[PDB]
Amino acid sequence: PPCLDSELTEFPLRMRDWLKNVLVTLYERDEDNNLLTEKQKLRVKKIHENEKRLEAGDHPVELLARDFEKNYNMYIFPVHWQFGQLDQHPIDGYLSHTELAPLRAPLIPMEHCTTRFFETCDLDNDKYIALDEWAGCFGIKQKDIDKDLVI
Ligand SMILES: [Ca+2]
Ligand SMILES: [Ca+2]
Ligand SMILES: [Ca+2]
Repeated sequence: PPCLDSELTEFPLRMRDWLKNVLVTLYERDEDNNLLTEKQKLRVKKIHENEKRLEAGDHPVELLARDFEKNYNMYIFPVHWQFGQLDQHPIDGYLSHTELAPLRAPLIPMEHCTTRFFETCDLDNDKYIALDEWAGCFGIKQKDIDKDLVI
């Protein structure tokens, strides 16, 4: 199904919240780093223990927007971690259309908007998504982009 502009506007808010929450479940499911490496796990623990963390639930988009404003800091790692997970074939700091396939799966919220959203983040039109085009699209500030959280 086609992706309305009205839907496209919510996509990043929905996607960002989803990443934050999926990363939290991995932290809980992990047994002896079978799911997260020690470094990644330690970063997620801080998010999981945060008293102000917005729990998963059905939240109107304006509440999601407010939490990103107030708790911007807990979204930095989730956004980077996801890029690192997809950049694999080959690992080069860019995401091709093929590497984006997992985000086009039925269980992704608004997955019919994925391709249209990414065309939007591709500022230089090379059909690949660089880390900075990725982070920027998800609202991460320029000063917070850090290739080291992608490892
Ligand atoms: Ca790549
Ligand atoms: Ca879906
Ligand atoms: Ca590009």
